[PDB]
Amino acid sequence: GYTVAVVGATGAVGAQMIKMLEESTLPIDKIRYLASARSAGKSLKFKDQDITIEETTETAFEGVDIALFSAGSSTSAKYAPYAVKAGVVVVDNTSYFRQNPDVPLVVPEVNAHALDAHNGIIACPNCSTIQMMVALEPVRQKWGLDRIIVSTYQAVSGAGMGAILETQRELREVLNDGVKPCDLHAEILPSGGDKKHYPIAFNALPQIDVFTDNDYTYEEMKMTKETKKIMEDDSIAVSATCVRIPVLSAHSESVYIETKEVAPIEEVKAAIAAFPGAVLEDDVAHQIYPQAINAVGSRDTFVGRIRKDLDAEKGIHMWVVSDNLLKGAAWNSVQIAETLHERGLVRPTAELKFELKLE
Amino acid sequence: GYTVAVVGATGAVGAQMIKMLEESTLPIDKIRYLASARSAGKSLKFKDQDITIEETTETAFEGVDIALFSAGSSTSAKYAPYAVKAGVVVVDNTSYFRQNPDVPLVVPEVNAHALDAHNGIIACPNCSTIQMMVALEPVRQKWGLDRIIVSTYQAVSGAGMGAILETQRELREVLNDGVKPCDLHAEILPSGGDKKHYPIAFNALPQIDVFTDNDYTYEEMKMTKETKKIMEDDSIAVSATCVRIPVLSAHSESVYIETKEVAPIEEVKAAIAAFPGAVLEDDVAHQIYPQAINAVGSRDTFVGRIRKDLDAEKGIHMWVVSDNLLKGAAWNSVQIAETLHERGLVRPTAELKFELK
Ligand SMILES: NC(=O)c1ccc[n+]([C@@H]2O[C@H](COP(=O)([O-])OP(=O)(O)OC[C@H]3O[C@@H](n4cnc5c(N)ncnc54)[C@H](OP(=O)(O)O)[C@@H]3O)[C@@H](O)[C@H]2O)c1
Ligand SMILES: NC(=O)c1ccc[n+]([C@@H]2O[C@H](COP(=O)([O-])OP(=O)(O)OC[C@H]3O[C@@H](n4cnc5c(N)ncnc54)[C@H](OP(=O)(O)O)[C@@H]3O)[C@@H](O)[C@H]2O)c1
Ligand SMILES: Nc1cc(C(=O)O)ccc1C(=O)O
Ligand code: NA
Repeated sequence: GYTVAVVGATGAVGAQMIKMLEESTLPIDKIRYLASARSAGKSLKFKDQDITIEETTETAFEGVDIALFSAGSSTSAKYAPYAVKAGVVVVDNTSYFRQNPDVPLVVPEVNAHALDAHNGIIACPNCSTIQMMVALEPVRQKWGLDRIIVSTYQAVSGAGMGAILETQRELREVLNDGVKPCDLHAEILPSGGDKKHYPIAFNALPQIDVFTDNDYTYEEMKMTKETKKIMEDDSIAVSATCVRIPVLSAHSESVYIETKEVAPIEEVKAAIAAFPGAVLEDDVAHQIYPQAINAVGSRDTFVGRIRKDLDAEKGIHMWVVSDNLLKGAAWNSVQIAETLHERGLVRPTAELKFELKLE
Repeated sequence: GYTVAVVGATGAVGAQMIKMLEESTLPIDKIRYLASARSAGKSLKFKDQDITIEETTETAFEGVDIALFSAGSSTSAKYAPYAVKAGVVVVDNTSYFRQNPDVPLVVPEVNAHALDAHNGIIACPNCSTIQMMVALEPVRQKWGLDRIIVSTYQAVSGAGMGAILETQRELREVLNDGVKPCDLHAEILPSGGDKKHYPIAFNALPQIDVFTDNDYTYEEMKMTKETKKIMEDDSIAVSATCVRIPVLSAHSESVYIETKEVAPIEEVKAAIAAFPGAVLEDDVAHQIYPQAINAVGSRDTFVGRIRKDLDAEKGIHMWVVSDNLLKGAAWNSVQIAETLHERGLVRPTAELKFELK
């Protein structure tokens, strides 16, 4: 079996990494939980076992076979290259390594083939990108993709445990204390790192991550760039609007595509139904469509409201929902580790291709 | 001055109709509040005066100059034609008369000219359409519009007083009693009249109104058909996805357009800023963009996140927010009434074009 380390074990994604590993088929001989100095020495369960949390350091990875990182980009930048140097295979949930040509950016149902040539780091894409890829890959395979326009409806757990707590607190102040949403004080959302913070309670914030120099946010540009890499087609036009709404878990997306060939809607429904990891929930006569509250706790990606554009011959609209902590993060990561195991790819990488940041 | 009647005075829109009338310049000599039989006899304020609510009937409109209807499509279908026969000018918030070619479908900043030929009924468009029209008209004027794709983020007050209470109760049950959202009981949302009801707490429901034959909902199809009528151009391609989210007041919209000619983004921002009823809130360097919570209580429509598409030469994205009970309903109606006053259009219609009953 394997020694598996979870880096960022105490966070929103980490708690789901634990759950997904507890439910995994991976043969695990030893579990280690790593986080910051803040959590070092505390205890968390793995099944019935008590695991002492360790501070993440450059020397923490000896004997580790697989390390799952979900502790922020700076933590992956600082420590994943040392883990690789030590002989680990890293599955990274952060954005840091996603666009590195030496790093596979993987959704196992879409581009598992990319895992074979890994160099010790496999990156999980952005949560909003992953579920979109599950929905759209079966369509691309049969009718091609020319462009995508997507507007997202993103849950706050996307921004971490602090953001969940902020949202719950804000809602309680409004609903129990009678505070006006405009009078709420926020510390984290829309973006922990940015300069100004706004209430999410009873609001919709059209900012996820920070702004880039083209006036799209980093979240929007990640959807664009990650789609192109995952589908191995730079010619797919993708523009996004990413919005935070008052949902704790599960992202929803209004997705418009134009295909290369006309894709009959009944065939599109069938293709998605048949695609691993995607579930068709589309029966408007009985008001059946994906819903965030129904998707929570499931590894599947749910697709419905599928219909042709009213004017563009090759245009199709749909609604895509998945638990952003599961398929959008921890489940994609554990699924990657399981796929690495299936393919005999859990072993050290001889040549280091990633800069060491702590020399 | 005028005798003004508010039909549906007790509802979500009705309450805001009262507020907009209280704050109006309209010369009002007499105000009357009308609702259903179960509200008759109750008292409701107009400024400091106490107004006794009356039951809406076929005979209730004698001596009324202007009637603002916000009491459900059934109530407008039933009583609006009797109001017209009685010499009233009706401004209707319902969907009932919107697609009747004898009825102007008006956003005053966009198509006030359509008021001149009214036949006693003027229809207010759907809330989600109105704010989109305010944002897009200044762009259309300068560079034209080829197509629109919109995804909405609609507040629960759009579905009436009951939907607000249901939303608040559901959120309390989750936050205070630890109920899982998927286990909540719902009676109204997504659509009061439809067969099944779902929780909105911590959810996003991609259904507003009921489904039509083409698998778009009536709300989505209204955005399509109403846009074409208001902008007087059936060639504009419009497809919508309309979604309810856990917001009490103010609708937000992610709007994509392609113009007929390339519209430089700085000029687009300037054109929107200069357009009556639209306010530019777009300064990403300081994280400035329209927000539902900031728009509540304002008659203005706020536009930001304006940026060109990453690939389509003529494509532009933006974010549009307005209070759905104000510009989306009660303010659009009162603004129509003020515009009718300005234009000398508050008078009986000689020829009746609307079937009684
Ligand atoms: N949430 C999502 O839907 C989502 C989806 C895809 C990807 N991701 C990515 O996954 C990562 C984790 O996000 P989250 O939502 O789980 O955040 P979170 O709840 O705020 O948790 C952050 C975690 O990072 C750890 N950490 C912080 N600084 C550290 C350091 N210097 N060394 C080691 N550990 C450190 C924290 O440990 P302490 O408790 O000791 O502070 C905690 O375990 C982020 O990079 C995020 O971009 C998140
Ligand atoms: N809410 C919005 O953002 C929005 C936007 C645009 C248009 N609209 C339209 O405006 C209308 C009202 O919506 P709302 O949200 O204000 O609904 P609401 O809160 O449920 O209020 C319904 C109102 O209609 C009255 N009513 C019901 N049946 C009646 C009858 N038979 N005769 C006279 N009055 C009757 C009710 O009076 P009682 O109290 O006596 O029952 C109440 O005043 C609807 O047609 C809706 O489509 C709403
Ligand atoms: N800003 C984010 C970035 C990522 C990522 O790229 O890992 C995941 C979630 C969020 C969020 O805040 O919802
Ligand atoms: Na203006």
